[PDB]
Amino acid sequence: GSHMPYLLISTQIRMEVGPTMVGDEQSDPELMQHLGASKRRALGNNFYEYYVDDPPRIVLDKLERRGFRVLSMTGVGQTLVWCLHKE
Amino acid sequence: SHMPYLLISTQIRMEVGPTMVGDEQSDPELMQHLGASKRRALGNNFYEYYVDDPPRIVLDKLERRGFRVLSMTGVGQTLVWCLHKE
Amino acid sequence: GSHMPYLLISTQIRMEVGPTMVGDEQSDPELMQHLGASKRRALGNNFYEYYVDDPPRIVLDKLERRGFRVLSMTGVGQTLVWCLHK
Amino acid sequence: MPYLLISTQIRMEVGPTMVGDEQSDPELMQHLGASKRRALGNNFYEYYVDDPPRIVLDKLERRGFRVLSMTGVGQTLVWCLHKE
Amino acid sequence: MPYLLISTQIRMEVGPTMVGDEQSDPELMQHLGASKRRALGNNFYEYYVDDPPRIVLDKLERRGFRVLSMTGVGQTLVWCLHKE
Amino acid sequence: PRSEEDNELNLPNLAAAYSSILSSLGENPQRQGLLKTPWRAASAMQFFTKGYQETISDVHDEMVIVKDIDMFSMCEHHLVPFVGKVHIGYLPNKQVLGLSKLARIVEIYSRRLQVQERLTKQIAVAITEALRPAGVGVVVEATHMCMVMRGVSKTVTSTMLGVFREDPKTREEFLTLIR
Amino acid sequence: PRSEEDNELNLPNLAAAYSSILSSLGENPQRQGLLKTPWRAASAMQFFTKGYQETISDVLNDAIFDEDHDEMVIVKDIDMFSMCEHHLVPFVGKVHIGYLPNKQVLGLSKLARIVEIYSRRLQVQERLTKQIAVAITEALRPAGVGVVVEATHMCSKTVTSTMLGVFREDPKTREEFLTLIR
Amino acid sequence: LPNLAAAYSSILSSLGENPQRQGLLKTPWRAASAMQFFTKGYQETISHDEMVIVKDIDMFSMCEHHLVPFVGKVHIGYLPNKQVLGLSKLARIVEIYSRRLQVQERLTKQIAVAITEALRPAGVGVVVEATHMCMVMRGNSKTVTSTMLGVFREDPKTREEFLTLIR
Amino acid sequence: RPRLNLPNLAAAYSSILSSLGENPQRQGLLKTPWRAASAMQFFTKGYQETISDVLNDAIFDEDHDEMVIVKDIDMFSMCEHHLVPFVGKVHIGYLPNKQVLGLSKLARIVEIYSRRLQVQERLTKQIAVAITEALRPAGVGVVVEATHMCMVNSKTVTSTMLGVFREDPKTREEFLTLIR
Amino acid sequence: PRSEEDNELNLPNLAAAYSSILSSLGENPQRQGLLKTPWRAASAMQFFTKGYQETISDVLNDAIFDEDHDEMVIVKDIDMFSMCEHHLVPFVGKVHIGYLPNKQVLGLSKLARIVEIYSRRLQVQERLTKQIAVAITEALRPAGVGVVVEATHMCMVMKMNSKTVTSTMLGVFREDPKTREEFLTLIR
Amino acid sequence: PRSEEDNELNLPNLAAAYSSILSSLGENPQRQGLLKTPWRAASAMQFFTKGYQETISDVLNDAIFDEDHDEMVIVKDIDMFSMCEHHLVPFVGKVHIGYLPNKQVLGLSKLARIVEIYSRRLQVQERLTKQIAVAITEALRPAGVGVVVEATHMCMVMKMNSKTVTSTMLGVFREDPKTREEFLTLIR
Amino acid sequence: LPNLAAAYSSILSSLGENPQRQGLLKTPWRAASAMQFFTKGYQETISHDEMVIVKDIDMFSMCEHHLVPFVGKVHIGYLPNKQVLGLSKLARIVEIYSRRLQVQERLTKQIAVAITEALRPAGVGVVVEATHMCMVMRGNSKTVTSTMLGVFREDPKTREEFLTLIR
Amino acid sequence: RPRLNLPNLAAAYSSILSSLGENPQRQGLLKTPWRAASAMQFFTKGYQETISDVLNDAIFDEDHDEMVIVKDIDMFSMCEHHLVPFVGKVHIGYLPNKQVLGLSKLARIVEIYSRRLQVQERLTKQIAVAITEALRPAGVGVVVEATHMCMVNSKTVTSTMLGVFREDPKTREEFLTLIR
Ligand SMILES: Nc1nc2nc(SCc3ccc(F)cc3)[nH]c2c(=O)[nH]1
Ligand SMILES: Nc1nc2nc(SCc3ccc(F)cc3)[nH]c2c(=O)[nH]1
Ligand SMILES: Nc1nc2nc(SCc3ccc(F)cc3)[nH]c2c(=O)[nH]1
Ligand SMILES: Nc1nc2nc(SCc3ccc(F)cc3)[nH]c2c(=O)[nH]1
Ligand SMILES: Nc1nc2nc(SCc3ccc(F)cc3)[nH]c2c(=O)[nH]1
Ligand SMILES: Nc1nc2nc(SCc3ccc(F)cc3)[nH]c2c(=O)[nH]1
Ligand SMILES: Nc1nc2nc(SCc3ccc(F)cc3)[nH]c2c(=O)[nH]1
Ligand SMILES: Nc1nc2nc(SCc3ccc(F)cc3)[nH]c2c(=O)[nH]1
Ligand code: NA
Ligand code: NA
Ligand code: NA
Ligand code: NA
Ligand code: NA
Ligand SMILES: [Zn+2]
Ligand SMILES: [Zn+2]
Ligand SMILES: [Zn+2]
Ligand SMILES: [Zn+2]
Ligand SMILES: [Zn+2]
Ligand SMILES: [Zn+2]
Ligand SMILES: [Zn+2]
Ligand SMILES: [Zn+2]
Repeated sequence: GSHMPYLLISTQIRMEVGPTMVGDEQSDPELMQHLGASKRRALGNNFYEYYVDDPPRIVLDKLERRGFRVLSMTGVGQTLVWCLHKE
Repeated sequence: SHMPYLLISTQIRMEVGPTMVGDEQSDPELMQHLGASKRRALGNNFYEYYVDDPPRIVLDKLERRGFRVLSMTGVGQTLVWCLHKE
Repeated sequence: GSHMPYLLISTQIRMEVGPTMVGDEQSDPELMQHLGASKRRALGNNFYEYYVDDPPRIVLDKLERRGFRVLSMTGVGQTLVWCLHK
Repeated sequence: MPYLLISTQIRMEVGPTMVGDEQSDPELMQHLGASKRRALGNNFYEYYVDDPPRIVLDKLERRGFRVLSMTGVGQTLVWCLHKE
Repeated sequence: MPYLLISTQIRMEVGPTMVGDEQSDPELMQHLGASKRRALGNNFYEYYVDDPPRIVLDKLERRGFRVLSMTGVGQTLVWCLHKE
Repeated sequence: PRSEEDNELNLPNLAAAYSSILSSLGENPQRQGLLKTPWRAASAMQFFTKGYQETISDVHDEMVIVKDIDMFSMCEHHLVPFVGKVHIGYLPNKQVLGLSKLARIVEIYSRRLQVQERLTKQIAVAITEALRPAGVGVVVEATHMCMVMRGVSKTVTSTMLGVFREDPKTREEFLTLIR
Repeated sequence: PRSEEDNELNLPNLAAAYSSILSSLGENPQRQGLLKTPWRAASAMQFFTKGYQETISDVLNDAIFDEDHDEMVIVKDIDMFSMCEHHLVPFVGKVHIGYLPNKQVLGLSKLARIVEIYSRRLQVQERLTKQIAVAITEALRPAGVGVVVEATHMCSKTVTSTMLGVFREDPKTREEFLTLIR
Repeated sequence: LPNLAAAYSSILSSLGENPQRQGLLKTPWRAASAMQFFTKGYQETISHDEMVIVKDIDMFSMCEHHLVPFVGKVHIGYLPNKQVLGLSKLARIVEIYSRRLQVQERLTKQIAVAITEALRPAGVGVVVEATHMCMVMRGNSKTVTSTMLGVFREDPKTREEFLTLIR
Repeated sequence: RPRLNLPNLAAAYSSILSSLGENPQRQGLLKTPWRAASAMQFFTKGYQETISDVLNDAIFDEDHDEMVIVKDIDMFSMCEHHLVPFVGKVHIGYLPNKQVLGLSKLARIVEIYSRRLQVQERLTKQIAVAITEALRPAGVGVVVEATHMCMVNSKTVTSTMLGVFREDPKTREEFLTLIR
Repeated sequence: PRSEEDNELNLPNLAAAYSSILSSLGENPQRQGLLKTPWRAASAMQFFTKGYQETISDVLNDAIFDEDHDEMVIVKDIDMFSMCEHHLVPFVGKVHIGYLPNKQVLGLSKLARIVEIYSRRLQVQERLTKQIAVAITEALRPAGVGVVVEATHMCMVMKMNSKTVTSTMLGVFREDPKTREEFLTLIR
Repeated sequence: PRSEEDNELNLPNLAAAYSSILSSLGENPQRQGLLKTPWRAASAMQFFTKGYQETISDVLNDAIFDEDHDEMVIVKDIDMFSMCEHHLVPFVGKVHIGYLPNKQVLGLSKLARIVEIYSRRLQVQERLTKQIAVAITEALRPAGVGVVVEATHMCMVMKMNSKTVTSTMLGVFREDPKTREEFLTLIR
Repeated sequence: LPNLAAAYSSILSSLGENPQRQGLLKTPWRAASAMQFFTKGYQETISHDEMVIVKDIDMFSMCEHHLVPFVGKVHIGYLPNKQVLGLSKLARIVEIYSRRLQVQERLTKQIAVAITEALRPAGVGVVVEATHMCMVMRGNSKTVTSTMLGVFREDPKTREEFLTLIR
Repeated sequence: RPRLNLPNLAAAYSSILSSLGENPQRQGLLKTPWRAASAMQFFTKGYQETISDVLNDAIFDEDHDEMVIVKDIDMFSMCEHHLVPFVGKVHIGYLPNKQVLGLSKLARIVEIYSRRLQVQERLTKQIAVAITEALRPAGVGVVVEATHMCMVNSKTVTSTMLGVFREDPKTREEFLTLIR
């Protein structure tokens, strides 16, 4: 199907508030720029991430306008993760 | 669609409320329709919308507003539902 | 769509054995009676619940015959929860 | 009997996989190569196989079952299947 | 072989991603660039890649797989895929 | 707030009530050891409630804890002391509190006629409002004299807010570190 | 001694004084938490000074036993709650009592009853320590008595110690008592 | 006070630190006020038949050789002759002498001498237990000093009683 | 650049002795200006070192998949607000990736930052950041427990949890149990 | 492995080096207290490194028992004496071992014998911890193993109060929070 | 006394002897962990014996204070690290010192400096205990001195729980039962 | 009994000791009777909604590999379904299995299995802590064995509760 | 004369296994006759040594006027009445005249007498007599604390005080305080 069909986003609970993690080092830079995301290597991590201040509901609506749909949502530890897909 | 996604939640036990139905930027008309109240709980640096109803009742109300459950998950002691205008 | 479209059921692990929680105080009494459920307020709870002795697989098959389908299943703590829709 | 519940503890790459309760279809249990046992500390019988869950899932697909949901609860991975 | 299970520990942005057990399809494992190992403390072999799960998911989509479910179990994120 | 003028003005009324108590108990307020008691008991009770003279307005990604803060308070039901320790923890957002300032928060609320539950809440609420942090934890451990001078024990009250309530790792860390 | 009639009669006067104190402190005696406080504080202060309603003779009823034992008898860690006569704030702790009988022993609980009648009064720790030792010495005429009070004053720990008879004179006796009360 | 703040500002510069950074701007004044409070004892003047002991009296003093604190506890015992001292006054005696530039030995003696002269008792015992930062911040050791006067010195029973009861 | 001044320090301490109302000429106070100056230099000898100097012969390439902890490291620091000591202990834990640090070098890290005019929060962060940057480990835990003499019984505990020490409940629980 | 013949052959070379050290330190090797020191120090250093004389194979001869035991087995407070390989000064403490068997259990004393073979060498605590865990994992193929070493290093004390704790968690001791918590509670 | 020049001169001879020991034990002196060991062990052994570089005279420079103090002075829990002269293995523990002055007192830190000069040598606990007591007696001429050393000998542990306590009681600490009892109570 | 005494008399001779000296004359019989008492368990047969725990149950057993005692404590916990077991019967179960030639692992399992089969509870927890002379008299170590069944195995809250409450 | 017999011991232990009603052929009991025999030989290896062997390189002529104590010496003995262990600790003290004993040799003295079929009273006396005869000191103190397995919480304490440890109250008090 599409180039780069899957997307993983996350937030720590509480879900009503950000930050929302929206990407890894190899994420599409144009989509990251569209979401207003910033790239950082948080202290203690050996990898870069893209994040936004927005709560996940706002990011989900933006991704819908980019052709993404939520396939699955899960909890892991204190993290809420959404798996999205674009045709 | 306008504002297609919705997140709602409740703590265990699922048979009883409150059910969290929104954040500060939630649609005020939908919050009013659900009979929700806005509050900043002590210890939180954000406002939330909640109802006294258990989640089964909120889910039925959201179905009549055109929403469909896409996913349900547990995180800590919280049950979360992700809904989409379907 | 239908009157009371959503249903939440649960069991504690192990999933092979009951009880299975099948309702809250505002649950459809006819569906609760059909499942052979009993209403109780467990000590320590400030709410009534409907439960059956059956493991969840048996309740799921009964709900299928009532027009319900599983939309989602999740774990929260030691609880397995199923979200069904008619 | 449209619904089926199966499970495994972490790690998912290795069995046993729990495939049934006392009231499970004996022919499906026999087809999966399952054995019935009451593990020490349990007051119920279960059916299990040595296979990891991926192998059980492929076998259930050939019997007309489809995965509706998969979830974690404690250290257990559970799959809910429906006969299509 | 319609079903596939993959996993990663938190953080999801970084690998390794577990992509198979001893009985996994060797051609699919080779296609993903996976290596086989028996990690110390384990009594089973596993296939893994250095890639984060988002990259493995895109590769599996090009092999005809689709995510049916995603779940968390302890610190592990698991995806259940089906060849559809 | 209560002023030092209010204290001077009410000191003779307090001493008169304590002199009345000495005579109602069957004691002799004229004996050597009890002569200055009405004024010593009145000054002591004013000192034990000096927190009414203060207002809260007048007074990094890591968990900050100040543990074993000595606490002396007065039972409002029986007017007998309850004494112990306060352990405070918080995870700051953008502002931190001076280490001595939280002992000053424990002081303003504890030096009053109290119930341990209200005291614990007041400390947590004051820190939460002053700093708006990610979370706060307040644990008070005390011996109540109205329970010990009658047959029986320690009372422990615990307020967990924000991430101290929501995150099991955060709450466990705070409870381990305060031992 | 103070009677239960004196207590009933003086309870309203005590409650009135405690109501006056709540008002003089700047507090609101009408709030939920202080409504019953004049009566609760008055009843508590009567209970704390209940030692005035009993005499040493009442305590000694069925307390003496004629025995030929020849051994040191100790009752240690007796909980003690007294009231400071200077500030009307409690001083609390423990009393350790030892004695070497001559021809009479006391019932073990009666040693605690002696700590009770003197400590449940407006006191100074030194007088309390002496009163306990004097009461035991006079009730039994023993070869020796040791009384150690350890207390925290709500107004550092205060320890007072009375050593009489062979507890004062014999180094072996005093050392034995002090080791055994650990 | 300004002379003390000027010396602390000089120390801040001599150590290689920037006395203009946010965290150090008010340090010359705070250190000067702290050192005045630690030496507030220079502002004050000293003007039954049972063993009386007040143990675990908290003590904070300043080493006169290194100007680093020494902290710990004081245990006081006495056998009165005619007059007894109010419990709070024993701690006030501890306070006047400890809040000065001291050596633990002089501090211990000053407390014992003050009690002996105020009461003329049959005996006095003073034990100070302290941790010296001048020894710890250099490289677990504690200093214990003990003054035994009158019957506390002469009578083995009396001295043993005091030492057992202060534990 | 990292850290002559001894007579300037002694002169300031002699001035302090006089300003307090004490006679600097008495036997016990005669050598005090020099002893206090040498003590204050030793308490701030962390300004003479760099993290690079500490890391000489400190790194070892090893395949160790285990939690490494050095607990009860004595710590002596100076409050930057009042110039009075704050003393206690540091407990450090880390989960290595491909490099381990010499056990004594963890204490040397505590030494460089604590021997300065400090605030406990900054000190805790500096130790964790130095370990993280020297080894790039899967995670770090730093807990400092101290008594502040400016406050004159209460203890301050600061805790930094990074990487897997922050994210994994099992890892954080293991570290906190093992440091007791 | 090192043999008793290698020990006899190298004992005079060890004693000669220790005699040289006594002289190089400024001491008098002829005084009463130092007279036999070259030989006593050499024999002591051979004993401290006696682990090089053993193999994991001989330590595990008839140490294995086939049993159907589903329970956590722990041997805690095993005294441990090792030698720092960087400074040649001892590091001493305790080892706590836990494991969840499947088809085989090890004789309780054999777990201590494993601690002995690896600790009686020139070591670093991290390597010692790993070697014990690897030996147990390979000898039994259990569901999980936990190894915790707590030690005082004389090259760090000669600061003085500091202890080094190393911890290896494998299999279910790594994966299951309940298993790891159970082991850590039971060893304390 | 030993000088820093003697140390520089003997450091290569010490490193050569430690390199020889590494080879004689059956170890590989070329492996990563043993590479610098000859130099680290040599510098460590020089530091452990740094007491030979000092004299009691320089340790007591302006340590004496003429004072009229009639009280027992104790410094307890002084950390002590020494080296066994028979086996070249450490013995470690604590020293507790007490004294009753007459015309002179010693600076509290100087008592620890006395423990340092004698313990940082090849020793036997009995000699170390005596040397500390003799140094205090000679420096102050007090009414009495007490010295108690408590230590764990690594050549006895490598049984494991055993501690050695040595105690010197001089002057009034020997003669007066009240003085000796007071010191022994106050050090515990 | 005489066969046991004959073997103990043989052991006394094989050790290099004189079985005719005063202190050893009755030893073959005393050792034989002691070994019979230590193995008296071979003479016996096994035939609410709150956590119930009986902790610190004294335990004395015999190592089957070395014939030297292993001694310690047993801590038992269970969550009943319908029937509860009398407090003294839990110690009687401990007694039947411990008074035999054992290995701590088998002993732990036998106790847990006996409780599980007698009550069919929601869960059982059995922890044995013991000192083995076969390890101590050779060269501080303790052996801890732990069986967790039912909800004690599955539920982290239940297992944590039991382990905290047995301290 | 001080202490072939291993097969005779193994045969007796095999006989015991059978006489108890146990099957000697089960997996856990197969090597037991030999393991029990080797254990009982090790528990009685004190019969293989003489006090003269222990005193080799043990005496040192020294002018030490001090009390020397070795406390918490682990002790494992065998009851001669029931052949069940009695275990505990030994605390030894002495005041030398002109000779001191190597600290480890005091433990070796405990080892020779305790590794035999014993009664705690005889064991205590043998240790004190050996020290007295080897050094001729001004005094000796020997305290043995043990748990007897034949009794199956109660502890037995035996104490020998000789010379100045018996006569001088200051000496005895000093020893008893220092062994705690
Ligand atoms: N030591 C320690 N440090 C910690 N820092 C945190 S940040 C949590 C957080 C807060 C706000 C937010 F938006 C996202 C995440 N949590 C900690 C903890 O539990 N312990
Ligand atoms: N346990 C114990 N029993 C005791 N019986 C006595 S008889 C009085 C007596 C008379 C004269 C004398 F010189 C010493 C004691 N004194 C005892 C004691 O001190 N302890
Ligand atoms: N508790 C306690 N009370 C005590 N009262 C005394 S009066 C002794 C006395 C001794 C000598 C002298 F010239 C005059 C008076 N001594 C006591 C004691 O040692 N302990
Ligand atoms: N003892 C101990 N050892 C441990 N090693 C680890 S590796 C974590 C990890 C590494 C890579 C990855 F992909 C996922 C998780 N975690 C441990 C722990 O919590 N305790
Ligand atoms: N005491 C104790 N015994 C244990 N046995 C196991 S088997 C792994 C396993 C298998 C099945 C199951 F349902 C849960 C755990 N795990 C244990 C543990 O964590 N503690
Ligand atoms: N604390 C303490 N101080 C002490 N000062 C001395 S002077 C010797 C002496 C002189 C005169 C006298 F009457 C008794 C003792 N001995 C002391 C002691 O044993 N303890
Ligand atoms: N004190 C205490 N009482 C408790 N009662 C329970 S019933 C749980 C249960 C869990 C799973 C299941 F399938 C059926 C019943 N659990 C308890 C506990 O953990 N602690
Ligand atoms: N530490 C300590 N050292 C001691 N040295 C001795 S010599 C006794 C003696 C020797 C010769 C003599 F003529 C009279 C008394 N006794 C001591 C003691 O009790 N403690
Ligand atoms: Na969030
Ligand atoms: Na709810
Ligand atoms: Na269930
Ligand atoms: Na599995
Ligand atoms: Na990952
Ligand atoms: Zn009350
Ligand atoms: Zn008072
Ligand atoms: Zn100093
Ligand atoms: Zn400060
Ligand atoms: Zn080293
Ligand atoms: Zn030695
Ligand atoms: Zn054995
Ligand atoms: Zn016996």
